[PDB]
Amino acid sequence: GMRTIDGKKYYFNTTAEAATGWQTIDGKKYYFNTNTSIASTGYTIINDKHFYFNTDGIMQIGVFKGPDGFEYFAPANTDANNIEGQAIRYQNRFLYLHDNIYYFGNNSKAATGWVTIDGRRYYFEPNTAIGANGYKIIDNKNFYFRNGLPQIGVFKGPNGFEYFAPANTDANNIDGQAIRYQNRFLHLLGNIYYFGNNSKAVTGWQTINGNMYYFMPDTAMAAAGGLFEIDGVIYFFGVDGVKAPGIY
Amino acid sequence: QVQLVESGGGLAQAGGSLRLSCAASGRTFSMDPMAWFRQPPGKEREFVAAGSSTGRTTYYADSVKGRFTISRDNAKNTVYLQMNSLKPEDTAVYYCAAAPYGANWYRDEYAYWGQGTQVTVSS
Amino acid sequence: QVQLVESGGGLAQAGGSLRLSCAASGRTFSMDPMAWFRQPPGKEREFVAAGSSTGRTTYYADSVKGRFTISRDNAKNTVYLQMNSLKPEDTAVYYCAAAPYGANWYRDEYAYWGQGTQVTVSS
Repeated sequence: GMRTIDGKKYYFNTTAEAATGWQTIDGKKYYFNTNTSIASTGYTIINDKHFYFNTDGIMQIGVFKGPDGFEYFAPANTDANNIEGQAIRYQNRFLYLHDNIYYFGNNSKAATGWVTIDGRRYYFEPNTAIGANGYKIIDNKNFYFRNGLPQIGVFKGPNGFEYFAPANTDANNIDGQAIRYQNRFLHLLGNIYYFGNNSKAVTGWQTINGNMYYFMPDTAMAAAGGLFEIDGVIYFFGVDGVKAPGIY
Repeated sequence: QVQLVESGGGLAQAGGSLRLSCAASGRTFSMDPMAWFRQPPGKEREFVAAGSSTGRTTYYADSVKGRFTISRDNAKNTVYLQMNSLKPEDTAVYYCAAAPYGANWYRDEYAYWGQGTQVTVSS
Repeated sequence: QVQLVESGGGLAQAGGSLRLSCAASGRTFSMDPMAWFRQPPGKEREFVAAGSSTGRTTYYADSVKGRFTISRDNAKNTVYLQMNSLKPEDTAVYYCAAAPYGANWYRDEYAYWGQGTQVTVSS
């Protein structure tokens, strides 16, 4: 008897009375307000304990925002014999759910934005509290994240490959911040890159100083130090990435 | 109330294989990473393997890398350690653990620990 | 703010040795090739040695090959030049350099340079 009357969910048991209280309907938990019989949605207080329901009234388990920030709405019996879905004390530690990472502070709220934990700087997405992954622009600075940690190196963004550099490489950049790096080679950890006028690493076939190079489309690293098959054709590249004339 | 119970341990011979199970009860672990540690004779407990609930993130200690694989059955609240190419040096008390709270899963910072089970690899 | 500071210079004699160090501060050079150049009296600066951050790839000027060894300690953010079997022709100001931006490590195109230290080898 689930019907959406005026944008509000009620459940009639087949009774002039719409159900109230905790209801499990088709393996999903709902709470119908005892005054109005409406299915709770969003952050909800029930008997002085805190729960979270999605817009359909389905009780959620995980990390969701209430008026005091992101709380861990935990499986039953995670802390202090909590009932299923109830927000719990969870202090000064990481939380791992599925493939997501959170960090919880002294207030049992998940960190959002930039935070330092054991001398490492992390970024957790303000919208979800989930560890940042992939390319990100924050306060006009470009970063490339993995598991909440800014990565250092050359990675593909929406405008091509950027140099996400160690701190203080250019214009007092922050660790992992993309930097201006124009019309120059970058030699980084046994790999070679060439950066054009827009500070992006070039890819594919290039002629630089009269020498030919091929920069791998997936990494922007020069083919170097051996024979490489490119588009069904074997070429030979010097240790410096310079292509030797001929086919092999 | 919460308990992790290892089973499937005991004797095996070098080059052979064994699968350990760890069944969790008292709460659902279907979102939590689960892991294995081992305490070799006369040595400190050490990390073996850990993995997320989806299996998409897994780590292995250098000593078991390419011989042991971790897997789960979430409906059964259970984690497995498939041990292949067993060596005498794999002899140890094997512990499962769940819901790590440290900066990485190699660190022995886990909300829940099993009872440990003996694995003895001979010859 | 970023500085490369050479040390280990002095007066030594033919057949002897010196060991130069170059301590970097202000940024980490642990991914960058680092190199040594020298300026002999009345002559231009010339390449001496270069190497990768892992030390797996090193290059030497013909004149010093076999006698000089470049090495690094990434944890200390420092590069070294072990100078054995010294010759009078090794007399020069020695400069450390870091983060080459030219096509190869031989070209004197490096993002950072030290201020140099005197090495003198008497007959």
